[PDB]
Amino acid sequence: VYADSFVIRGDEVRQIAPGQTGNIADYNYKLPDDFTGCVIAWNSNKLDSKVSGNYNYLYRLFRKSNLKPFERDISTEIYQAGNKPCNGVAGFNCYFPLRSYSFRPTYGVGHQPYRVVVLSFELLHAPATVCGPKKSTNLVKNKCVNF
Amino acid sequence: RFASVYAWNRKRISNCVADYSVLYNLAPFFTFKCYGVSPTKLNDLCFTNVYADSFVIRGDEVRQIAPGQTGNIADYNYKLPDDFTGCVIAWNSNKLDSKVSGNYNYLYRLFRKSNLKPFERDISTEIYQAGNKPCNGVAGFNCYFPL
Amino acid sequence: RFASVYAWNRKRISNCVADYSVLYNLAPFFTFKCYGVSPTKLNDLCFTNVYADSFVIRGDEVRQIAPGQTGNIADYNYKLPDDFTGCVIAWNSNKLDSKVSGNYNYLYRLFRKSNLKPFERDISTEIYQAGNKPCNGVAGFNCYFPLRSYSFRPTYGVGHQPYRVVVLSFELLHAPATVCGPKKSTNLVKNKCVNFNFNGLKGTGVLTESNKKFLPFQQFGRDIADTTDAVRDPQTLEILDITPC
Amino acid sequence: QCVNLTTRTQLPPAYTNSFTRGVYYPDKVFRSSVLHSTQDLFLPFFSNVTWFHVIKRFDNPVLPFNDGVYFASIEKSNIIRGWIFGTTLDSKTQSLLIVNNATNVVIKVCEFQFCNDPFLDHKNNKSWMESEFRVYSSANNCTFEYVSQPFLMDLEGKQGNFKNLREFVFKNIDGYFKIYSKHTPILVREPEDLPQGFSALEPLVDLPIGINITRFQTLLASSSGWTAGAAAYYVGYLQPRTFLLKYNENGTITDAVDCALDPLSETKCTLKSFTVEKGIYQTSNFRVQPTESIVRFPNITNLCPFDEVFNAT
Amino acid sequence: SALTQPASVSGSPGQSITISCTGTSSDVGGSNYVSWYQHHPDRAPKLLIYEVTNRPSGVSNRFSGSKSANTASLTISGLQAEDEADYYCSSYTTTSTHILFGGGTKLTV
Amino acid sequence: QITLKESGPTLVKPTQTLTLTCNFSGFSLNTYGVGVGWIRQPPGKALEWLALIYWDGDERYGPFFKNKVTIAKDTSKNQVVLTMTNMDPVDTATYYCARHLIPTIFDYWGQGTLVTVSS
Ligand SMILES: *[C@@H]1O[C@H](CO)[C@@H](O[C@@H]2O[C@H](CO)[C@@H](O)[C@H](O)[C@H]2NC(C)=O)[C@H](O)[C@H]1NC(C)=O
Ligand SMILES: *[C@@H]1O[C@H](CO)[C@@H](O)[C@H](O)[C@H]1NC(C)=O
Ligand SMILES: *[C@@H]1O[C@H](CO)[C@@H](O)[C@H](O)[C@H]1NC(C)=O
Ligand SMILES: *[C@@H]1O[C@H](CO)[C@@H](O)[C@H](O)[C@H]1NC(C)=O
Repeated sequence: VYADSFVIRGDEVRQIAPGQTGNIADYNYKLPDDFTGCVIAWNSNKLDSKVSGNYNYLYRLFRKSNLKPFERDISTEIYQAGNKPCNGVAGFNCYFPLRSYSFRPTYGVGHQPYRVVVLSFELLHAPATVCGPKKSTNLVKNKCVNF
Repeated sequence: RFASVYAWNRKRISNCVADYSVLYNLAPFFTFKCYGVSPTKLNDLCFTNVYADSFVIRGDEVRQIAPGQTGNIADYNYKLPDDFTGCVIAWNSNKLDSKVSGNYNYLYRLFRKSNLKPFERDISTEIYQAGNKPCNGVAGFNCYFPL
Repeated sequence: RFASVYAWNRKRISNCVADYSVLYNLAPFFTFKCYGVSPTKLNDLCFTNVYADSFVIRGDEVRQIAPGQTGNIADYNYKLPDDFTGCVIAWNSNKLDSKVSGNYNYLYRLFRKSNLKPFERDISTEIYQAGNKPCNGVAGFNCYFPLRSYSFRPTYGVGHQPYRVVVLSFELLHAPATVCGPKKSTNLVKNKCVNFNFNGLKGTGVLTESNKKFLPFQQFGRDIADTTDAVRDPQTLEILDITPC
Repeated sequence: QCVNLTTRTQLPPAYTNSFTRGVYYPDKVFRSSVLHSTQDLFLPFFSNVTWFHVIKRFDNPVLPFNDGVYFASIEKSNIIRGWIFGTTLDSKTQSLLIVNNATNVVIKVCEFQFCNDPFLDHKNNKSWMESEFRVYSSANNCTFEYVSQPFLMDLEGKQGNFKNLREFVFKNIDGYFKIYSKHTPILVREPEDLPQGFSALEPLVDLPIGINITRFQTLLASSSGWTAGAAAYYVGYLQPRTFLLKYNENGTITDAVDCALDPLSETKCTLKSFTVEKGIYQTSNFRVQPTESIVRFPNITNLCPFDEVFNAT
Repeated sequence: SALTQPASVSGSPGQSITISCTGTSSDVGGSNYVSWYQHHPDRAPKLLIYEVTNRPSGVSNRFSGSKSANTASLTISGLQAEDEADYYCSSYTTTSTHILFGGGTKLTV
Repeated sequence: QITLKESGPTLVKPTQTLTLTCNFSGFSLNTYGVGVGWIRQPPGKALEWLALIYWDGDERYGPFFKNKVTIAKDTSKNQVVLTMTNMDPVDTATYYCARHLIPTIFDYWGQGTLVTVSS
């Protein structure tokens, strides 16, 4: 079992569920259609947000195509929107691939940051490692039993 | 302005290109479920006639809007057919409609001779009587104001 | 005569069919707004019991009955929880409760050490120590009588009128139902195939008479095909045998 | 108020085989001349019903209850007046009390603090009276009470020639306590053994108790050295069973057959008949059950590091 | 600034008395974060309200608060000699992180 | 437990600049989520917020005194330093240094120091 963690705005938590589309479900975090395990999300406004705002959080806006499910790597190279070749600094038809957040305590709901953890795993095909709590008993043999 | 429940306004849409992404932008659309079509596939379909109806109700009676449920608002004021196609959208508007002094321009019906089929109006405000005594003129015993 | 706000009484009503139409239809009831239920669906709702609370309070303190409301009446005199299920009815009571020169039989508590949980009743009127010094004996410094009588007379202005407030409370289907709504009967049929519902069962077979006798408990009948072929007439207690047209 | 009678002449319990008792009307439905198969809570035939006799001799102790009971009273002079039921009967758990002594039928569910030997008779007079009427000394917190019309009863202290036999069934469907009743007069059979009779039994009442109940006692009616009248009472138990019933043209039960008692009864039930022809008949499946159960999982403790993942700063 | 507060309030010991801090709804915003501090002379003020009708550890149950449409009301029950002090309102604002409330002194006799 | 202590000159010439220090003792300021700010109250009037600094080196100053004040922190000695410039007789005030949190705006205040302007 492995867990994934990040901070996303509460207005887009619905995009986490499989089968959704949007800015973050296409360029940041795509979840496969067949999914086991589940996700836990809750509001984190007392800790993450700042009175003057928080700007250290980034999110991708522009990508050449929708990314395959479960992509983690990121490249900060310059993006060109129009057909004009673009190098050095951005500008006309050249947009920076990422953008920041802004979190104020004065913001209403749907804008305060949220902390999200995602769980996923496969079911009983290989020798299991993570197991639940239950007592182990003796191994009886050659008798009608319920194993 | 949004009209009362018994005076729902019917609107005509024809010969234009519809994008439903702009609908999704607003945050408080937390009640968005559709029956005949999947909500995420509205961007690649064509229709022949579209209708929009708007009004305001209590918070606890929004669940009553869905077809099938029996109650006051769904049997006396406005209801949908069992084979309805389309869906509803609702969001909070206490910042706009609710008033500290009280906004008292929203009414609705409690008494009627019988329930009514979906998709027509009822404007007449003649008082409703329950007793056998013929109640004329103004409100009396066993004859109250429908509004 | 009603009980005091700090010493109110609660009565249990159950094992009966309540006609909520006449209570709703009686004119001088003002407050009628139900939160956990519909104000007209009381004729088709069944509950294990109905809890009634009756007491007399001031008109200026009626709006504090709602959950989460805090006030002198709503913190020391009478309380409701944050998950109230039911509704209340309030009306003016200056016509009857008040006397010609003012009825002072209605009182309320003023001073208490702390705040008690909803639906707790106390009768002691011992003086509360406002200051840190303990006091004993009779009224003195830092402690006085924690009760003051209401001043309710007809010559008083708007808002001074005593108001009689009643509370309807009930649990939602966690025990055998005792209180249910009323039903009405219309029309009758004999020996004919028509659409009708009897005691929650639809039927279109002709009811007839035969040598069979239903025992005082027997109420229904079926046939080889496991379909309805005999019921008790709700209107009169005669024997019936059912078969379609 | 109570008296410590003590000196318990506790004889070993009597046991009798129940031939055809335990049949009633399971449904409020009319059926005419149809063989109908049903499954319910029933009393199997030839089961060991527990019989106590009171005569000096006094045998009416508390007995364990389990999932509905069948009570039979064989009397001629109205000795048995009621029943005790419950789980602990010691002023902490609500308990069933039924009495029909003099005026009406009374049923309560309350946590009584019964004495060692509560009783109604143990009276000097031969005709006797309800001595120590209030067998319960307290009622802590209970609101389960009712009183209703009386039942057929007798008078005076008479011994022998028991001409009355009252058979009741008390069943508990998920707390719902249903009482069904029947009575047979003119019993000429000796009280030593259960008679050879089949009789339908009729439904009376339901009540919402919904309480822990696992043991019970009878109630019947100076204590030191008193010879009482003969009082024979049988109690039997019920469990899930399937039966077949034969309705007549009138609509009354005339006979019943068990389906899971004997192979002959099994093949009678499986053919929806009461008689069979010579030959071979296929019947129910044959299977065994496990002797116990076993579980196995990796033997490690190594508590998972969940907390720091969620509590990460 | 654009925020105000009445300075003086008077009452009687043993009873309940209230004061309020008022401003403009737009500056404070939809989210309130109403807070109230007390200050007797000769040492630093401390916090008695941090959230809507909320009081931290080291409680004094006589304290109470309530947030109206554009005001925050502080109510005191069972007055004693410790009321003769200045009580400051403090709420988050939008254009700046300012409170700038004069504070409320209390009178009793 | 945390004590907030203010240190600096009390009498300042208007042409001269002012420096002030707050030697907080009892929390590590580096903890994620805690800030510290400065509040002044001139005699005869209300208080006045000056500025505040965050744990991760994020600084917020007053809307009017951005150039006038500068803030810095030293978690090794657990101190914070504030610099004020071209002060005025109206600017004379009692100064406080205070812990700052998001749910509870300001919780614990230092005792403060008086500041007056003269020759
Ligand atoms: C109702 O109460 C009785 C009385 O305790 C419960 O009987 C217990 O059953 C468990 C089952 O394993 C035994 O271990 C206990 O010894 C029994 N109690 C006594 C006093 O012997 C019964 O289980 C309860 N039933 C419910 C549904 O709560
Ligand atoms: C009978 O004696 C016992 C002593 O074992 C006592 O506990 C009990 O209370 C006595 N009965 C009565 C009715 O007092
Ligand atoms: C049943 O009763 C008979 C006598 O009536 C006895 O011999 C037998 O042992 C009893 N068996 C059980 C299981 O109670
Ligand atoms: C019953 O009789 C016995 C002896 O005959 C006597 O001791 C006892 O008091 C009597 N009790 C009553 C209630 O008459």
